Amino acid sequence: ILNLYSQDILDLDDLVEKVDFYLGSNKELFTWFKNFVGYAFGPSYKRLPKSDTFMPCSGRDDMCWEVLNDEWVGHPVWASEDSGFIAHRKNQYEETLFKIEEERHEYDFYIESNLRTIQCLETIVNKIENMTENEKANFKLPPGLGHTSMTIYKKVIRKVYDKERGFEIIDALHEHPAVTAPVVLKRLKQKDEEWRRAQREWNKVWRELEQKVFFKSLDHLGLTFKQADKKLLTTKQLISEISSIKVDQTNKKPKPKSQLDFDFPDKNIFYDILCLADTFITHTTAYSNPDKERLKDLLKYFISLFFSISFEKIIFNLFANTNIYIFFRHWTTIYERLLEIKQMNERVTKEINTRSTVTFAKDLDLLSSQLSEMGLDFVGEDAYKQVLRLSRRLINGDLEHQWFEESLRQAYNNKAFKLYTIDKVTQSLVKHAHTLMTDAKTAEIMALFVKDRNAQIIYRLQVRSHMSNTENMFRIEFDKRTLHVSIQYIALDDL
Amino acid sequence: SDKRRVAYFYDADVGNYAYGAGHPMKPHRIRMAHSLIMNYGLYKKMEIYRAKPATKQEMCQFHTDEYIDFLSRVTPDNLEMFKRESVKFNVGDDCPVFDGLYEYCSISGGGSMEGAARLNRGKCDVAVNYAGGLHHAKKSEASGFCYLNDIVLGIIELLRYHPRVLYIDIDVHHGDGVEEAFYTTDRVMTCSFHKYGEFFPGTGELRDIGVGAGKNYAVNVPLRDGIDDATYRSVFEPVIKKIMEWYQPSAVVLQCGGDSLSGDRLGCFNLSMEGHANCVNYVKSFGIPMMVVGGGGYTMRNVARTWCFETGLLNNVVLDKDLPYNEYYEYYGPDYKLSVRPSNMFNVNTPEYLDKVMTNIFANLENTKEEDSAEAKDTKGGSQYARDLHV
Amino acid sequence: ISLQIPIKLKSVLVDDWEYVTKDKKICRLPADVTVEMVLNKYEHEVSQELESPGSQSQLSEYCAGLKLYFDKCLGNMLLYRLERLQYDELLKKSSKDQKPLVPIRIYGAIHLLRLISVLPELISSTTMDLQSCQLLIKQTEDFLVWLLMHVDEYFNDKDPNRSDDALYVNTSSQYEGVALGM
Amino acid sequence: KKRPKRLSSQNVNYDLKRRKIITSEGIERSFKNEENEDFCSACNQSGSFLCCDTCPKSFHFLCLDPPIDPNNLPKGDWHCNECKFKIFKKIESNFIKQNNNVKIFAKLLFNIDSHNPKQFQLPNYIKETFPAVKTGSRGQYSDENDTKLDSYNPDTHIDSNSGKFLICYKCNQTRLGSWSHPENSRLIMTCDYCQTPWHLDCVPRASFKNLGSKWKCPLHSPTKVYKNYKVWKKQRLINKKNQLYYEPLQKIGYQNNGNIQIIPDFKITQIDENSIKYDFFDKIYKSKMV
Repeated sequence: ILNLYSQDILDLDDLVEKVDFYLGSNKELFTWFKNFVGYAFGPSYKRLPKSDTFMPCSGRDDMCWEVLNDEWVGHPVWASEDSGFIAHRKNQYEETLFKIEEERHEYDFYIESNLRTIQCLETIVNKIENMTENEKANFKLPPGLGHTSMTIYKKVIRKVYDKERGFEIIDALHEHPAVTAPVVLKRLKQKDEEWRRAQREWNKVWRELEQKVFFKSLDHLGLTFKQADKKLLTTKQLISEISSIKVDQTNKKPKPKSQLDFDFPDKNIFYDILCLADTFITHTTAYSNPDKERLKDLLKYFISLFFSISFEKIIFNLFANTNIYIFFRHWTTIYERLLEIKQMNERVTKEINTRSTVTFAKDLDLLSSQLSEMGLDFVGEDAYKQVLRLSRRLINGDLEHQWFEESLRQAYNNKAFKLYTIDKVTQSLVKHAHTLMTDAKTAEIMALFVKDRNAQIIYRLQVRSHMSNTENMFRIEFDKRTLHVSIQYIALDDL
Repeated sequence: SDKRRVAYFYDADVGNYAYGAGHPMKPHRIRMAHSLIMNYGLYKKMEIYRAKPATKQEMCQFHTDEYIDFLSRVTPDNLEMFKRESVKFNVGDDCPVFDGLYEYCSISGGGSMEGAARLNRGKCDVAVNYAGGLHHAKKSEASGFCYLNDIVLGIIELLRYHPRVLYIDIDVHHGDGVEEAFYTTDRVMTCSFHKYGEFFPGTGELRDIGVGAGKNYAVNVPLRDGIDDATYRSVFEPVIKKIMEWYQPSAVVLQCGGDSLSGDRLGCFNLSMEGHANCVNYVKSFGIPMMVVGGGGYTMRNVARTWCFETGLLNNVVLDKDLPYNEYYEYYGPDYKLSVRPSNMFNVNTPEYLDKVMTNIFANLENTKEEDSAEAKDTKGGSQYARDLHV
Repeated sequence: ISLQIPIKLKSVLVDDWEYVTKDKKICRLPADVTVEMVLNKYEHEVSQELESPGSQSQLSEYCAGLKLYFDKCLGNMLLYRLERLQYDELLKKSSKDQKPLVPIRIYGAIHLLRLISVLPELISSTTMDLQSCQLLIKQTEDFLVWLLMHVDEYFNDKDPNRSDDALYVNTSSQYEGVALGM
Repeated sequence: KKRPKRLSSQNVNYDLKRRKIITSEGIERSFKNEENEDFCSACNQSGSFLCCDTCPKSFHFLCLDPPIDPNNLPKGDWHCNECKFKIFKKIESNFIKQNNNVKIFAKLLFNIDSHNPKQFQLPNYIKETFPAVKTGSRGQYSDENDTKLDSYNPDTHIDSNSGKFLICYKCNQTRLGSWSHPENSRLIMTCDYCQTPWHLDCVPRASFKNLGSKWKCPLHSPTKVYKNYKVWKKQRLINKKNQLYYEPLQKIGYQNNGNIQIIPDFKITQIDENSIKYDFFDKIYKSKMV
């Protein structure tokens, strides 16, 4: 790039663009250049010199080439670099909703074309009936039958009749009216009556199918959330994220802090999250009862110790290994998932208690059936309390996952995608907190945390010179006010 | 904001055309939008107008003579012999033919020229044409999965009264033909919002802002797979504000495309009622002459909902969510409310990327500173009202 | 058998192939330079730079044979699928005013070099004697050597986006669609 | 309880599709009783073809030396170029002496209608001289061409080649983000030539392209730099018996219009970085005086 300018080929502005986009993180090189530097044609849409145009003798006299273009044009193939077209990502729900919608459109279009044809034909019938037969016998007409559309009646005639019969039927109609008019009117009205009698229940079943499929189709993140949490709730992924966050504040662009996220504005989350943990632990089957009690008391003690809660009813630094840090990260993950629910609760609650069903839908039995009527509605109660009772019922196992997900997406209007897997994430939290007492090193780390929590140049030495040398370490800083935690990741750099 | 005289043109023949089986793009949405408008009681501050079919020698104002003559001669029974002109203009391969094709192009071009003429004579401040909206085609092309470009037919029809013309495309599958036709001239500025990903137009870039006199006067913004309402507001308000503070247009052509709604066959955007309303609302706020046209929309419920909402607010009335009973009473959603719910799908667009686009756009734009013509011959078509309020 | 195509002209052929297929560009129909002017330049230049023991006889004989070859074998091997409809419309315009179909004076030196390169493809599949083959290969090598010096004047590096002297006209969307259709 | 299979409505149309009930009646009171192949032998392409009997191939309507428009059909049955001579002392001896001034090309002109017209293909000693040029599927110039959660970023920020993290050039931030708040995550596409990391926000890109020409990282030499004018198109690379050659003997006011293989007919000359530094300072000085 440096040489091309020296060969008198690269232009100044092009070289300037290449330089300013090569560097740009720091500007002293920019001012170093600006001291002594002496300072459209896109991928597509190119010129045609002799395109087939300029034919001003077919009614195009003026105002056809003044601000118009025939030289600079473009094709979808050229801009796509000869690669065809790519369709939008979809699944079974979207394509089946498209199919039902399209066939409903097809039925309605046929009914509407038929009724337009029948109304034009009935004005024709009365305007030929109101007078005598002498002018009825001779009624030669041009195509159109007095309307502005020339091919609609041919289209519906071809639809109702055969292929070769439609053309001759249209020809007769055009040349010999007031003869086949009554029989064609009777046939078309009978077809309309049968089509409407079919539609009076076909629309019903179509609506019943849509009432179940549309809410699932509107979800575009919760359908693949299970696989996403299966492939993303891993130790290596979390290590990758914290390392990526920590390398964004390095040199050549450190800092005593590595993360300023994971705020704790409200302490009410701990209450019902402990209630959910308690009921899930009470409704587990793979654990022993003394182990259940041990897990319960350890969780209660850790929650009452780390935070400022007082356990009414059912500068300090923390140095953490991989397991504890992962436990804390999962805890703040569920904290943020529930905070996303809590923060927007006000207006969704207002719109769900002020939601009013229209009166005309109460006549023809347009109510939703077999979707949510067992008590799944969020009206008459707090949305958060109802959704947590729903989660507890789902953990209880007497309520299936499909209705839980449907109520979750219906109540919050696709804003509760993070709660699609709350039972699985709290199960994972439980079985990975099981690993805390499974070994002995994590128990000692927890004991040190209890020791240093209640009322620190020896902390680094104790947390470095007591394990195997090659293992990851984390530092969590807790503040007395505002509950704003911060996580610092340092490893293999203090020895 | 300010009180405006809104004119709306509809043809009943637009509704009863079906493009084909499995076809996303279709004209049936127009008739249900008309029915929702008619049943919502918007006639108190509205006048109904009938779109006359387009005259042949004035239809050739944009397209070539042979292309128009082929379109008036094309039909399913002779497409097999029409092979050369079928593949030359991409007709029948990607866009199949049907009965009444020439009728659709005639009534769409007639509605667009009607809106342009109503803009020219100045009796109505805003013209709404939902019947047209075919905005992807070119002079001798049916690419972009449509058949005509009637917006560029109506833009030049209003050039005589309006020297500076501003066009905005807000939906996906942007106006390739619209910005192509007005490339080299500064008289018409074409602004289009679309995604870099491959679409029916395929074109669109950040460096193709113009050549010749139209240089730096056709802005295109490449967007990503779905934009939140706040991010779309932050990418729409400063750009349009700078355009109206620098270009000084005397007319606005707004493409009310429903293709950018939350869920359709080919759309990939995630704007709710608020997000779609701000596009029209912002360009309404300056009070300069306006022409609203709509061709997008692959799902009937979403595009009908947003068109009813636009028709509601455009007349400065409070459009409620409840739908009165009509022929499509069991059509729009389970709860039957006029609100397109934004899907829970990720915001790929970046505030830093948006800021970079803003900076380069501002640095780009800082350097700059026929026997029936102009006629409004039609019929009101409001003598008989087809209001089906009885079950 | 295979003639020594110089690497510069191989790059020229690959660039022309890229322009035809990937860039979708075709040569100028009313080209300022066709085969007639390049052979006129040949007879005006190469005659006085060498002695005359009789080489002009078979030199002009080979030039006439090439000119005759460029007529019938143009529509046989040449015309990449993009250029078929341009050939059709050129012959239609030629037949409109009752002019004889003579396509040699239409196409430029790009098609001439392309016909030169395609010789060993069909030379091998016939009973064709090596005695004349050696002389034809040698004099064609002289032709490519002459074209080397003239390559900047004859195939100047320009594109059809800002000037009309780039010996190329770009494809249109309708022409691109109908050329590769049938 | 959707129950869609229970109700079918066989008396009218069914499943978007229409049955034969409309065509099952014929009572009207209106008249009141008064071989071929998928591919082609010319361009190896699929499309419209003409039926043939004497030969087992198919040809396009616009792939003939006397091409004919498909709407106007030829009279009778059309035959191929060699099909005319398929049904039908050697004629070469009299054909050579029949015409004058074409004697060395008489045999070449004899074989014109004995074979079918075809699209042009580059010979077997032209394309392979540049390794960057490879034959296409249908005859293309092949040089460089081939909505979920945050999970796109781990699949792109980790290549599993060495267990490291790729950092962008414009900004030294990988910006993988956090799982709880994935909106700060930025998608990164890598180069297909030097594997240079690049954020989607630094370079004005908005989507990943994986069909067609591969994405070029904008840290290379321009391919069509424009300065009446000049359109530089490089001189490509030669792998045929090391023909490209390497002769470093001047490296001074070289004026080799680019195309250098930097070290610590066609001729890709060799250059050193000391010469580039020297002539850069020379050009800077000569710009300082002017």
